[PDB]
Amino acid sequence: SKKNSLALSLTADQMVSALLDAEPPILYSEFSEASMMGLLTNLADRELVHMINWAKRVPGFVDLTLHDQVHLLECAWLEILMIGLVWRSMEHPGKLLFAPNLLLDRNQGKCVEGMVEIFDMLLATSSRFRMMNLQGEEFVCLKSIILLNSGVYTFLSSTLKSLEEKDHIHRVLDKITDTLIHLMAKAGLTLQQQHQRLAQLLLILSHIRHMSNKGMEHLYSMKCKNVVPLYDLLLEMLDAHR
Amino acid sequence: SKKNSLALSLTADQMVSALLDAEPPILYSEPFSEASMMGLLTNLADRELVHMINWAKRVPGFVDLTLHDQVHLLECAWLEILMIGLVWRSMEHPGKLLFAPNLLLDRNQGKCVEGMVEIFDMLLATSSRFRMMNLQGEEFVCLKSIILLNSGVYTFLSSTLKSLEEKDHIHRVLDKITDTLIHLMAKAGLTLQQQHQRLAQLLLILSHIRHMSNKGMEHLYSMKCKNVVPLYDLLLEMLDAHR
Amino acid sequence: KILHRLLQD
Amino acid sequence: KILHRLLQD
Ligand SMILES: Oc1ccc(-c2cc3ccc(O)cc3s2)cc1
Ligand SMILES: Oc1ccc(-c2cc3ccc(O)cc3s2)cc1
Repeated sequence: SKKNSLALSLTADQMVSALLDAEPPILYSEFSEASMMGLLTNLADRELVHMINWAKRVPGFVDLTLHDQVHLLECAWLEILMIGLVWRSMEHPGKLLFAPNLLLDRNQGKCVEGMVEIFDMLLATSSRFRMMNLQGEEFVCLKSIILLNSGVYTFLSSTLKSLEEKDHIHRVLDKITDTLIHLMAKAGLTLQQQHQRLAQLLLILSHIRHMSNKGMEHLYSMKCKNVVPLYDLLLEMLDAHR
Repeated sequence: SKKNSLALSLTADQMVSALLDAEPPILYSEPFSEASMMGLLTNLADRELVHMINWAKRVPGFVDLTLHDQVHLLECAWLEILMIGLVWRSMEHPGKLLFAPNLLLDRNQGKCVEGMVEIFDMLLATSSRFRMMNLQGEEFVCLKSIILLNSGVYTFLSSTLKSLEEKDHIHRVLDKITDTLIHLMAKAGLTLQQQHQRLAQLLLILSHIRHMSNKGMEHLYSMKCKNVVPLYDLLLEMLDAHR
Repeated sequence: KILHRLLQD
Repeated sequence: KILHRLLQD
């Protein structure tokens, strides 16, 4: 067995500092059904590359086996892009800020077959985050919780090594929870309030998972209708689900 | 605006008793061929749906909603609810899925249905994670009701003032449940840090149940398109709510 | 509609 | 593949 990962000795404040540091770079984008899909998909493929390096700076992720690291990114990439999107869109009611220079209107989603429903969930997520007054330090905790949590129950391997990996992942997850709570107490929330907000933020992860499962479905269809000439890294990730 | 629902007045112990008391009746199922197995699980599901409508009505706060929102919440959460009961029931049957006391299926029996094995394996994995945490029945019941109120809460078909009123009410019941989970845990002797950690550990499993439910809906849809699923009206009805 | 019936009765 | 190279890079 491996000796304890250094990521489990970080304090609440150090965990926060490490996730803020690891933020990926802000990107700018480069409408017909094909044209709009072109811009989002092109943005997604570029974001995926920086996502590989953000992942490597999340405490505990590099301790896993390459294979497990692959599995975790394969299961969560869409939710990762989706949560950053909802974040970026919080202060733009009715719109989805794919990028600083690419703010789409809810109706513009109707330009793509099956997209409006996706936009609507996306916008709703976004309003719920506005209502909670989601902070960025909270947001980084949640995007990292999505990286470690989504593929943890699907390793499909029952080896001592697998138990060891999952146990490591649940311990980093517990460090993040602790960080979430510390941010909240530092902001003066009552004990009851802190437990209430932690649940409120974690239940939104089920909605995000959901948006991600419908987005993969839709992404797959778009690939089968040849509406978008998908690039390698993005195509690669899509195959992991189908 | 309505006066505050009585459901927000309950103490932690009172919520628990209300959720235990509301549990639906235990049911029994009625080799296997693709069509024969799907027949058993689908027949169990439609009968369980009927009792889920009555369990829902006794979950505190649910009857306060408009009927239309009550329909939305059941449509969105029905499969997750059946799935979480299943995982609960199977916690003490490693490698197997106890669809009912008289219907314990082996993981390999899932291979008899096209695509089911993958579903079974996630169901089984969830089942082991609950054994690993020593999930309690009082915690289980709180999670099943969090599912019923949370899963459809961000897709209400409206932006009216009334919808803000409903959503705010659903979040307050959800906050009572959270408080109830925390109180079971403190009463059990966990430290404060242990309590915050277990709450997250259980709520994160809800993302996995949502996922199992989205693939099961797809799988159930496919089966309906290949003419394997018997014509069960309540089950059929609920299925179309997702398509 | 069945759902609707059962919820009102 | 690409995921692999990028993960080891
Ligand atoms: O930063 C981001 C960039 C793109 C997205 C996407 C949504 C979506 C929804 C449907 C689909 O077929 C493809 C995509 S990509 C999300 C976040
Ligand atoms: O208590 C329970 C009863 C039935 C089930 C089912 C799972 C499933 C998974 C896939 C599918 O096409 C149909 C079903 S029914 C689940 C729980």
